[PDB]
Amino acid sequence: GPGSVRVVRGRGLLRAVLDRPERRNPIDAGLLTSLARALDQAESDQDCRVFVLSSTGEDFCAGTDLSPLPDGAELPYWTLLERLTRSPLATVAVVDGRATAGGVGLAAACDLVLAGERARFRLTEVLAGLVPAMALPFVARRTGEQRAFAATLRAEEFDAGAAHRVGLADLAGPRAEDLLPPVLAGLGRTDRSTTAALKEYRARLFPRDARLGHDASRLLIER
Amino acid sequence: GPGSVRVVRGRGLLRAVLDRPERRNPIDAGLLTSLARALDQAESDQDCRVFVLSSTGEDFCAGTDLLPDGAELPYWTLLERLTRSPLATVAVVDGRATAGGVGLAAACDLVLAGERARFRLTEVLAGLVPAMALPFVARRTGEQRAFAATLRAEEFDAGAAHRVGLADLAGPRAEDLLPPVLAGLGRTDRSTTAALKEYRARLFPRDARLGHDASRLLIERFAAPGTG
Amino acid sequence: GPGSVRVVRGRGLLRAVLDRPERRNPIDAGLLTSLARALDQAESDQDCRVFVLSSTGEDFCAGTDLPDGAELPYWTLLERLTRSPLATVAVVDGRATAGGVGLAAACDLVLAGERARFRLTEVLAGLVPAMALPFVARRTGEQRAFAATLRAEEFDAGAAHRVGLADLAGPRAEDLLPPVLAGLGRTDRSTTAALKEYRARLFPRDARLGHDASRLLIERFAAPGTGQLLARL
Ligand SMILES: [Cl-]
Ligand SMILES: [Cl-]
Ligand SMILES: [Cl-]
Repeated sequence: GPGSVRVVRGRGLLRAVLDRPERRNPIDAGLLTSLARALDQAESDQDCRVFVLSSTGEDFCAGTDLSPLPDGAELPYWTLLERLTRSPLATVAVVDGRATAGGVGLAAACDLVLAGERARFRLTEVLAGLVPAMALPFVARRTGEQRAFAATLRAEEFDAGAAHRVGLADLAGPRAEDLLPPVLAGLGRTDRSTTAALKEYRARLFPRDARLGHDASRLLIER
Repeated sequence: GPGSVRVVRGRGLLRAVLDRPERRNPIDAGLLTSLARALDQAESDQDCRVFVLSSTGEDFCAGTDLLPDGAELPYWTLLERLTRSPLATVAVVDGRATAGGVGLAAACDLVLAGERARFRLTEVLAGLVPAMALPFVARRTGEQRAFAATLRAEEFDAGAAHRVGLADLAGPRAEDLLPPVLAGLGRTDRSTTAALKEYRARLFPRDARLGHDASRLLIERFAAPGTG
Repeated sequence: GPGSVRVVRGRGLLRAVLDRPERRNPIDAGLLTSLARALDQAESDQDCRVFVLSSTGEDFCAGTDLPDGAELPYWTLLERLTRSPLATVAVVDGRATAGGVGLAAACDLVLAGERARFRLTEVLAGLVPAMALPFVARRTGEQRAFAATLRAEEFDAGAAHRVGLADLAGPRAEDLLPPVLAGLGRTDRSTTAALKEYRARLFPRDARLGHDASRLLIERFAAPGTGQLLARL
């Protein structure tokens, strides 16, 4: 039926829209492949400055679609989250629905998270006997270690205001999509060279160790 | 009475109660040994999932009434155990936590704070650096608020503690916040909680020399002339 | 002509006043040298316990108008404000722009009055504020420091207090100082210096960061795009 992701080109921007609302926009190999290709297309256009991740229906992203790992290897979900943090593009998540489990990590790995009245964020992994090890670093770099780990242990649900007050969302309002035009106007005041250097410097100051992607991937598989 | 800790066994849980309300529940070698033994008892029971630290009277814990290379003081070893235990560790704070009493709560996975909860590091007023407690406070509040609160001997009520991350939950009474927290913890298991706490240590580690360095800094400032 | 810094001595304290209000208190080689000399003077006096950085007019500090391992003077000064045995206190009752934000953020305590504004404007000129960012992020956390940089976000006193950029906020930063000094009088220079040393033990900056941060600012000023964005401003 419909492809996992619909791509829309704009002025200096590429939008990837999660486009399976009837399945609650879950993460399958197809979604991860399509989002990577979309970021590749955006990065391959030297005039592109911004990558916008948005969605459809009641669910922004519901996490793994349930319908051995070599020493040193990492799973594709980890790789995609690291790319959203390391892209020369400004990455912007427009959250106007429920982000559940791996869907939280997907939003959190973006440079800016915009949350509307329908936004909800909840890591449900401990209820399935899992540690959300791949998502956690991307949440903890926003919320700090205590709120990320306590929210995991409690499967805490954040609405838009709660997400904004803990740093999981950068901006909050009635509708995330209506927050986007002023964000794009502001990003148009800088350039891709500058945004790239800024995100590379964030990795210099707040690095993730070389073994973490493997260790996080292995912990998710081991359980 | 003289017994620093009373142990209450429960359904999938062990409670350690600081049980010297008239002495204001001070930290002495006896309290630290009794808490370590209670955590040993809880961990040895394979059906135990939760360790609850609670107290009595106006004071949750008033702290202490005022080294070989590589060695760590028992206070350091106990706080590190509360962060690394396979049990979910829960502090129920319905009174004043002062000096080392702050670190004892802060080292727990979840801090519940009631209307009478207060948190204050008073060490700089005695010429001390609270070096052993600070890593467990900063892992909750972040570095700036931990260090600024230490320099200013800042007092936090339950609301202020909740806003800065020192408390995870706040309400009229910390003990009344416990039943829903335990119901929530029942949806996971000890295997998962242990793995989550081990991953927190993987992602946000304390280096292997820190317990010794922190222990030394407290001992060396008891000795400083300005301190007495 | 005009001295960038006016020094005022008090009991237990030395106050460095940025004293060029009609120039908006800009960062130049002279300001950085003068502040380093003031800090030397303050540290040399064994009865000095507090170094107070305060300013004049509408701007606290408007900001600015490599051999291997070398650090720029701005980096050296910010690091000194974090390593000084003195309690370092920024009194912000005006606009802190660009490098001005890092100068406040490197103090142990930031006091913000109603007129305080903090804004990293560097990305609008094609720059990364690499030397100030570690001193901002050690207060706000990485996400708010980097997002505020990407958006050139302006913080008022309330916003700065909520995110940890300011430790204290009130009507006037200058009037939050006497209660802060009364509190600091309950401890001593020995204890303050040991606490700041322990912050460096718990939350260190690696040995190459100052050089890497200094180099990134020099690289960005040389980017072809930088002159065109300055032209835009
Ligand atoms: Cl995960
Ligand atoms: Cl201590
Ligand atoms: Cl800078």
